[PDB]
Amino acid sequence: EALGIDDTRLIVPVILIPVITFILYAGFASEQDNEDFFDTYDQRR
Amino acid sequence: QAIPGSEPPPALDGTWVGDVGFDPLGFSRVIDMRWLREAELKHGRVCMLAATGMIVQDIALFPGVTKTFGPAKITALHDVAVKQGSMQQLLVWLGFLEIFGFVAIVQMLQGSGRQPGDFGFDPLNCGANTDTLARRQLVELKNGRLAMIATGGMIHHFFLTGKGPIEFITTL
Amino acid sequence: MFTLKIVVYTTVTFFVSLFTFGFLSNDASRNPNRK
Amino acid sequence: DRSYAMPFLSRPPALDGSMAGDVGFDPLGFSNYFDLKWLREAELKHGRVCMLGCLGFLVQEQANLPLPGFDNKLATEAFFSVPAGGLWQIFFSLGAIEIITNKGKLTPGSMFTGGRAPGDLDFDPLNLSVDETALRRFELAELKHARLAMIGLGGMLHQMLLTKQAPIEQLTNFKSLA
Amino acid sequence: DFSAAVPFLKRPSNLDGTLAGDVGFDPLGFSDVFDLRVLREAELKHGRFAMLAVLGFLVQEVYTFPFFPKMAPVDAHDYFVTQGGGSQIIFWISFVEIFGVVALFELIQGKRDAGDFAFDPLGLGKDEATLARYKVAEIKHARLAMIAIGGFIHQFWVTKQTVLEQLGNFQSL
Amino acid sequence: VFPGQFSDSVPFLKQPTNLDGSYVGDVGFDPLGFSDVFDIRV
Amino acid sequence: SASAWERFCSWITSTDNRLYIGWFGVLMIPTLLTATTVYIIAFVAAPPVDI
Amino acid sequence: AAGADTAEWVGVSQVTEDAPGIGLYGKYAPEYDGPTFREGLEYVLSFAWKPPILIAW
Amino acid sequence: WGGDGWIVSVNNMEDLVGGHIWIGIICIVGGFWHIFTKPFAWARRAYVWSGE
Ligand SMILES: CC1=C(C#C/C(C)=C/C=C/C(C)=C/C=C/C=C(C)/C=C/C=C(\C)C#CC2=C(C)C[C@@H](O)CC2(C)C)C(C)(C)C[C@H](O)C1
Ligand SMILES: CC1=C(C#C/C(C)=C/C=C/C(C)=C/C=C/C=C(C)/C=C/C=C(C)/C=C/C2=C(C)CCCC2(C)C)C(C)(C)C[C@H](O)C1
Ligand SMILES: CC1=CCCC(C)(C)[C@H]1/C=C/C(C)=C/C=C/C(C)=C/C=C/C=C(C)/C=C/C=C(C)/C=C/C1=C(C)CCCC1(C)C
Repeated sequence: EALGIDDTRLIVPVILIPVITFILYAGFASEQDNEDFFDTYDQRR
Repeated sequence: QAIPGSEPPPALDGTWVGDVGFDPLGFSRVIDMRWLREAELKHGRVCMLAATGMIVQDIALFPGVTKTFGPAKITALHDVAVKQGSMQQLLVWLGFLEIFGFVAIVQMLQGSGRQPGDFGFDPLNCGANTDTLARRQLVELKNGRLAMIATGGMIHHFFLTGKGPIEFITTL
Repeated sequence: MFTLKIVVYTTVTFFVSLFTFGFLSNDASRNPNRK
Repeated sequence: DRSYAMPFLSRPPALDGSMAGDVGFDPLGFSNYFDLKWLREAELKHGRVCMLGCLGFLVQEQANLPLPGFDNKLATEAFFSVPAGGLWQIFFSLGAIEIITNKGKLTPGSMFTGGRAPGDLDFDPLNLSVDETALRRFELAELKHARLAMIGLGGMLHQMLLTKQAPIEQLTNFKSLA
Repeated sequence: DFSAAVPFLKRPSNLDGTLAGDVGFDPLGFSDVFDLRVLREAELKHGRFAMLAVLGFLVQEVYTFPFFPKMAPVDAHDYFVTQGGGSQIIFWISFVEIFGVVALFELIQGKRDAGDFAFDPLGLGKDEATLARYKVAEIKHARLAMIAIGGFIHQFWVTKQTVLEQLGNFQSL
Repeated sequence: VFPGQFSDSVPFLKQPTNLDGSYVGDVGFDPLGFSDVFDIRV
Repeated sequence: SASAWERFCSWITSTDNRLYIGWFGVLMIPTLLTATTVYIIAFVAAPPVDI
Repeated sequence: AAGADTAEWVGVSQVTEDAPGIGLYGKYAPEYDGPTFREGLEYVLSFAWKPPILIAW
Repeated sequence: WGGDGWIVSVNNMEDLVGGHIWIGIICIVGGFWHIFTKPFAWARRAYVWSGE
């Protein structure tokens, strides 16, 4: 049983919720600069 | 001038075959004139051939066709010939021709220079000169409309009575 | 028992998704020495 | 200043007539409170999904792939008959398509910030709609087909849910409700 | 300035006489308080419903569709409560009057005439004199049918027989 | 039948844009315009 | 001006909250509250267990 | 090499320009500068909790 | 958990060898992937790029 899933209705939230969170995160990331930097971390937000 | 009370659409301003100003609903206001005239000639020619073929079918059949198709005409003939593959062959080859007809319509609408219904099919140079060509255009359009109404009449007569054209008009 | 299971799966997925996409959101920049 | 679709209602302020498919049909005033680019993008996406969906509804019953679990003319039951792993693979592939074709701009506040027409996903392999008037005619045709396909997909799905019969088969075997 | 219809009552201050059927009849004075445009909208819609209902009663008594069972119009209401056709009818009425709400809001804002949905598909009324005459006839028929539909329903309730059936044998009780 | 320039093979279709006639076997037969979308050499 | 997710991340990682939440707190707070609730109720009134 | 970029490869349609629904420009993409998405959701909610119905009477 | 054991419960050598084939294929494909690519923008924002 993959991910403890025995009913196919359980897959709907497990896949769906990360999609919506990724949509919000993708709006955030599209707001960003997204070019390469030479440093230990990116100070641009 | 067809209907004295009303007026023709501004697309109907002469310079077209059969233009008697008859378009009360206003199809030419929203549809291009070339597409309309091409469709009119296509429907007219299809109905001309259909009516003549139906008359011939109710008069005399081909040798050996009654053994397979039986005593079936019009709609039963179609229902048997779709299973036989005759209508399938007709569909394939006529759609193959309509591919070239389609690109002809496209080139007409984008401005190649051809007129609606002009496929260049003039064997024996019949009616290719002077005012005879325009008279043949008018005759073709009027006879196409007449054959359209007649084809509808034949189909609905077989729907109502179950008899062919030449036997319905003699057995009222 | 299935309704409770799907509610729990939805809640766990929601909070784990928030965690995962929050630490992906340039967490190293969120320090007082930035800029 | 009455709308063309609703002669008894005034024309919506955001529906001037420059956008394609506009006959002034916004009775509830969605364009006054939502981005019209977002609304048109959603309308076109729904309509394209529904056009392909109606095509699938008509095709699946007459022809199906020769695969186990792929023999079900009723598409609603075919959703549960096809293995779910392939359905989720379809879901993730379409999600990747959505990611790529929007350049990672998915929220309403970021989708049109880079500059993009609503529904313009850069898909014209035949290089059509270079002509502006042809572009307008094709846009009107696309919108009319989108709305018609949304309505048709809804109707066919509801009829398949109720009568348990696939389309055109339902037309040839018309069984009225009890 | 007394009322033209009621000679002992003053003419209501909001009934100038420009509306169709405005004869000055308003004893209780609902036009003094509530908006006249909304009241005319309600009057016209009540009347249109009642006219369709009276014509429907006549037709249903004289002819029922062969795929529907044969019965009286009034007790068919419960049959279509159970069957589901009445739910469809009120569903589509609600769908039309969802936009009716927007039309009423525009009427409140003053950008629409009362009862004017611009529904003239056959082009019967285009001349202004004919339009005014048709407005007067429409409001008179609306009032007459508003009375008549209640008459039909109550006569069926007391006599247990339909309209033309009661006109057949006039039983008095 | 009507005056105008058309293809040698099909008389109701014009000569295609990229079928100039330099290549052999070219009777001007390209109704769907495959030569307009892709290169004539390929 | 910022996106909704950016404002959510600014609130989660905010130093102005009385108790700091953070992304680890996103996982921590509901888990610890669930454990606390179940522990309190099971310590007060839970039937005997066949250990 | 081809591109169909010659000035004859244009789309065709039977519909004239005078038919309703045809816009003025090809791809307009209007500038919004209006109420936010949250305010739009609040408006859709006000469809439910304050419809313009009893304001008539 | 008990009765399932995740990947500790491999109970035959066929699964072991087949999944080692899978691991080798995945590792080689990913190695060429990392030889020929540079980290994406989300990975560049996510991680700290230092030896420690
Ligand atoms: C864009 C683009 C391209 C392209 C493309 C493509 C792929 C274009 C595809 C377009 C498609 C597939 C359009 C499909 C529309 C379907 C509709 C409207 C269905 C309506 C259903 C109805 C009315 C119904 C119904 C019914 C109901 C509800 C009840 C039933 O009892 C009865 C019934 C069945 C009648 C190409 C490739 C050319 C290149 C170009 O450069 C760019
Ligand atoms: C509930 C229910 C149903 C129902 C129902 C329905 C729809 C019931 C409807 C009942 C209605 C519409 C009654 C209307 C009565 C009107 C009257 C008395 C007007 C009198 C006017 C006068 C006297 C005018 C007087 C006058 C005035 C003022 C002005 C001029 C002078 C004069 C002419 C004298 C069903 C059928 C659906 C079934 C369901 O299971 C149960
Ligand atoms: C089947 C079996 C029997 C016995 C032998 C055999 C080898 C065959 C065995 C197994 C075969 C196979 C195919 C094994 C595959 C194992 C795999 C895919 C292991 C991968 C584990 C992935 C892990 C930890 C991911 C860790 C990354 C995390 C958390 C997140 C990092 C970050 C992101 C992306 C989100 C926010 C937080 C942070 C830190 C910025």
